[PDB]
Amino acid sequence: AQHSVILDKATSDKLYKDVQSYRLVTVATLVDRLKINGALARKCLKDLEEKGLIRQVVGHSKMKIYTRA
Amino acid sequence: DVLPKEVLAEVGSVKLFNRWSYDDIEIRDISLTDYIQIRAPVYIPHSAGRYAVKRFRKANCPIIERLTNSLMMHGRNNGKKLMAVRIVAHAFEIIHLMTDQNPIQVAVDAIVNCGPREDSTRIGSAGTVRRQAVDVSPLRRVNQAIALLTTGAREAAFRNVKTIAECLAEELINAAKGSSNSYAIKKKDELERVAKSNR
Amino acid sequence: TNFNHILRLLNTNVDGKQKVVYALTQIKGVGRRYSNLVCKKADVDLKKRAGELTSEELERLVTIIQNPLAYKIPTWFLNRQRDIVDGKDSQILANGVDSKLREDLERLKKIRAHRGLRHYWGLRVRGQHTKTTGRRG
Amino acid sequence: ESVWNSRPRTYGKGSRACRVCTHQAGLIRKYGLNICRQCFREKAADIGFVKY
Amino acid sequence: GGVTVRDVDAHKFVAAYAAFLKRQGKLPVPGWVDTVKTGNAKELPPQDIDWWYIRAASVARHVYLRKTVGVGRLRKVHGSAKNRGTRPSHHVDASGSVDRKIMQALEKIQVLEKDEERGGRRITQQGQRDLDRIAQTVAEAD
Amino acid sequence: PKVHKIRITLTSRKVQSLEKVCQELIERAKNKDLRVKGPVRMPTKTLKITTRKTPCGEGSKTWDAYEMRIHKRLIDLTAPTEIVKQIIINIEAGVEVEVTIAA
Amino acid sequence: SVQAVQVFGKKKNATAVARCVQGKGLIKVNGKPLKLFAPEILRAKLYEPILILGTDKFADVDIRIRVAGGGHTSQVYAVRQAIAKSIVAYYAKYVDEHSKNLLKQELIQFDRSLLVADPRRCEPKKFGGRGARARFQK
RNA sequence: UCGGCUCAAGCCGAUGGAAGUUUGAGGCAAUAACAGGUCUGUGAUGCCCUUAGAUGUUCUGGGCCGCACGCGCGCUACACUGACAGAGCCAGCGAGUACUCCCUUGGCCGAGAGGCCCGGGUAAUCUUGUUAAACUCUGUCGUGCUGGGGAUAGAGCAUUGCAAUUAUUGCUCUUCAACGAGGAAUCCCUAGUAAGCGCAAGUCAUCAGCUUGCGUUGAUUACGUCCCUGCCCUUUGUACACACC
Ligand SMILES: [Mg+2]
Ligand SMILES: [Mg+2]
Ligand SMILES: [Mg+2]
Ligand SMILES: [Mg+2]
Ligand SMILES: [Mg+2]
Ligand SMILES: [Mg+2]
Ligand SMILES: [Zn+2]
Repeated sequence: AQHSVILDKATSDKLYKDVQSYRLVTVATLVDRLKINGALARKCLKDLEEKGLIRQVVGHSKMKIYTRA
Repeated sequence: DVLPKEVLAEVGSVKLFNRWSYDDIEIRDISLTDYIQIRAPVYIPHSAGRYAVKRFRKANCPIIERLTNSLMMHGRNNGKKLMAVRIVAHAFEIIHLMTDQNPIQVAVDAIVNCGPREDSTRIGSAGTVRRQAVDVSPLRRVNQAIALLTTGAREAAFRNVKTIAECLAEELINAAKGSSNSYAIKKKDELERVAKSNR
Repeated sequence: TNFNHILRLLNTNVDGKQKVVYALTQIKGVGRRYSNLVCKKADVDLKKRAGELTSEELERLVTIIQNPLAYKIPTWFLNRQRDIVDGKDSQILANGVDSKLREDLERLKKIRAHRGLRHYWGLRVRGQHTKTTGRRG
Repeated sequence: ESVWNSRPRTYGKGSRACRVCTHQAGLIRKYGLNICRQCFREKAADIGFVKY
Repeated sequence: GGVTVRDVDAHKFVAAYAAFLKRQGKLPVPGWVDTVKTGNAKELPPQDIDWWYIRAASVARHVYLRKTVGVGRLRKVHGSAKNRGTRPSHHVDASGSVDRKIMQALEKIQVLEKDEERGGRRITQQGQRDLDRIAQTVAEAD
Repeated sequence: PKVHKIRITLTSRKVQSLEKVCQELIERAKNKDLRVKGPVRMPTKTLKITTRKTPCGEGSKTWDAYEMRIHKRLIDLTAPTEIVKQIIINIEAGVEVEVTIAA
Repeated sequence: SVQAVQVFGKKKNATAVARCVQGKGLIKVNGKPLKLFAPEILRAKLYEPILILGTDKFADVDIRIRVAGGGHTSQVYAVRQAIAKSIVAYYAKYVDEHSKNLLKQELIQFDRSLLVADPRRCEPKKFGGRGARARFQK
């Protein structure tokens, strides 16, 4: 039930080789299959948005959704 | 100047919803038309209509607001159309990405396939039931189909880490085909089966 | 990797997966407001969990906890006055609130006041209705 | 000896009463009537109270 | 063309003027920050550090839109509901000292002046010129 | 003969008498070559009172609401002080009049 | 002289008075521009009387409106009702009706409510809205 | 005015019109009655009783709130369709100054509750634009009975009243229970309606979880029938008339 608040290399490696194939990436998806905390998931959205691999479709203060580029 | 640059792209063309068009409507069956109203497009579902004065005024009415109205239930969600319209629009945006087809293209097939065709009627028998297994009218079929989708989304999202934004979205794509793993189908097959037994 | 998902401050265990400001709230005798003040006045970033801090700053928080008034905080914000006939301010902690709660009962019992007698019998001390309240004995 | 009514009565109930017949329970003082509701109803019409 | 206060969104504008006032960085503080409740109905202090600066700036925005306003009006403008427990909620006003001193300090910055002829505080000639200059700084920034 | 800009205030419970009072006053005043200002229409003042209809409390609980309406109908004139004395004569019952010099 | 027309719109408790003056194509609402004075998602419910008609027909019209009373959706319904009457009154009074008739027919076939108001108010009762108190044993 | 029925009585829809469902909702509302309620509203009232050791009046103190338990009318809740933090910002009906201060602007002091100083209003003029709540945008928290939930109790600071203990109430810190949509049973309701949310008035020196009204946002399904629980007219049966208890 409890998730991980820190991201290690064991979780880092799945991202940079898997996010190229997801159709949607959301906080629910990360807490679902990455087995990570929601706050860490939201951070994972924001650090990865600026590196230039995903594009914004709709933005809001409660939930945000991202897709492929 | 007086119009936003986003809407200036579509204003030149025929009037439609900004994100998605209303053209290329399904050709799948009959007997459900004349009760789903699409001849008059509407930009946003919200509207203060006069459809609750006579019997069949709801037959000539845009579908999207009816879904918004059925989406808000269970005490707490009374009067929040500002919240409902955004949630429904986001649900159409979410379902648009998993399938290149129009969100209304998927939604119409979703409603037309999850409607029960038979139901059991209650006839008194002094403690027993003379269930006659009557058929269901198309208007009641669509009216109950909307209810099943909305209560399915509310039940699924209740006490779950998922949010209703994509929780509502997933049923429309699930119900688009004969997946048989949705709540609406769970109620639908039980109703025809009990009618089949009680014929 | 020094992220130890367990901490031990003042005879109690706290978690490290959750935030620093609410980490201190786990120990008895402190609420959200006091934790907010001490975490802001200790110059600690709120965006990290309680496990991501280092050793040296950990003690100066509990030093503030034991001696509140020496770091320019108001007197009304504390949780103790009039220890005896002449009293001073204090900020009591987890084991302190538990220890301090009992003795006030038999002291006022010794003076034998009505409120203490109500305490002694176990019946409700504050005057309150009873036709639909406390139906457990 | 003349302290038999030393209690002051300028404070809530007891310092006011109905005009027609002395009474102190449920007296309306709004809009300066100071009359009981029971005494009020028979003499309402003449004062000018009506329905619409 | 020329732009004014009405030509910009209020929410993004207030953030821009808070960033602009960062660069001057001179408004007296009596140390009340991080200790005040900011309102009886409220329960937690604001997380963001420059809440005192966005609030002082917001007070100047509403005084810019009203002709005469006092501490009582700002007292009840920023109030909200309070969870009294098992009782139904009501409407109560925010703290008085924070809102009074946050705009008392705003006098000496040459933003608004007294209105002793009839009461309250009004906006001054050169005070409006700052928000007017920032109107063009933000309008064509788009 | 110094003009004082008179103003007279009216109050009553019934409504029909006041209208004809102003109707006769305006004609009584125009013919003397006096500058007259119109009969402005002041808001009506509605008052409500709620009390229990029953006197004992037995049976079902039902209430009734009495109500009352008031009209003001202000009028003003520009004239000296002595002239209005003979212009405000012949008033009937019910209507009360209050005079203000407004000097 | 100067070309101008006055209109007003009403709702349950929202009054929106409008002044239409011959101008150059400027639209401002309650002082604020059209970008601001609305809830974010309902801002669309402001542009339909313009987009359905065309911006080219707003060449020399200026409108100033003051609205008060009611709620947010009452105010937006008042302004959307007032715009249609302002434009049709200005065209009817000051220019040939060849435009006016097509504007009126096309607009009312899209939505009839632009020219008529919807009457809805509350009814007082002695127990609340329409429901009574709970009964003991029926 | 017109269409589709009928000789007639009458019903449904459209155009002008906001409307034609009697436009919507109210006030008043038949004969004969109940061993219904009130002598504790009345200087309305028969008879009986105590009337100076008074059941009259009045002063002090306490009680009507006292608690192993069953029942009713209500309020906050069981969370992500959520909580928290900043910003954006929309009503109506009403009330206010005496032989003593009644609603209260502005200024200063004050964490907060509060305190001090000028001033307006016997009131479409001032309070009051009552810029209320809901709601909207931007962030934090992340399903854990946890930052949902606030019962219980300690310490400190204030206003009201002659008097606050069994605290009248308010404010600050801390204590952090039960409660995962609730059994057999059961109530209300047809469009600005249900529900969600607040405001004004009453009782009031102070206290609303109460009532009477006012406003914001505003829904799913039906436009039927007499099946249960009841009502109306006629025919019919009776050994019932205090009338199927
Ligand atoms: Mg009512
Ligand atoms: Mg009758
Ligand atoms: Mg006696
Ligand atoms: Mg807890
Ligand atoms: Mg009250
Ligand atoms: Mg027989
Ligand atoms: Zn009386």
